[PDB]
Amino acid sequence: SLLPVPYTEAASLSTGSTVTIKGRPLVCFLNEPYLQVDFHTEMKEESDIVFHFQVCFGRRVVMNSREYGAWKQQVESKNMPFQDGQEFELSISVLPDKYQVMVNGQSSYTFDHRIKPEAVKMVQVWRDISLTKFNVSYLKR
Ligand SMILES: CCN1C(=O)C=CC1=O
Ligand SMILES: CCN1C(=O)C=CC1=O
Repeated sequence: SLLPVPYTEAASLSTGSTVTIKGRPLVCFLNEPYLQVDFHTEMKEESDIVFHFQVCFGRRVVMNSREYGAWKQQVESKNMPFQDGQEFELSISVLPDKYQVMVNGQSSYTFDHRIKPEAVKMVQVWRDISLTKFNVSYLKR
């Protein structure tokens, strides 16, 4: 809807930062839509990825990093709090030791830092969703 997808926004993250995304799947879970959020080290899409979050709605969630052009060890979770045909609010918080991902207010996934959050310069949100809101909190030093 409101925001274009793929959506790209230059960003800076540090401990205490929060990335909030509000959106909705474009098709029924039965047709398996995806959602992907990538934290890049450069403004270019072929750059390394500090945190890659991919949701196969109704199936699994996969998380990884791409360092020096190579994907590393994948982490998969079968935890699936997303609701079929519903709007969702995804919140990603930067803790000192890891990212904590909340879905509609409930802790659902965590991912220990492999590269310092300070290396992030861009965030891209894409795949089968409409995006109504995207916000990065620049509250802390
Ligand atoms: C929850 C029922 N539903 C779907 O499965 C896709 C759109 C919708 O409203
Ligand atoms: C290499 C494995 N992988 C992909 O191909 C996309 C995300 C991921 O972890």
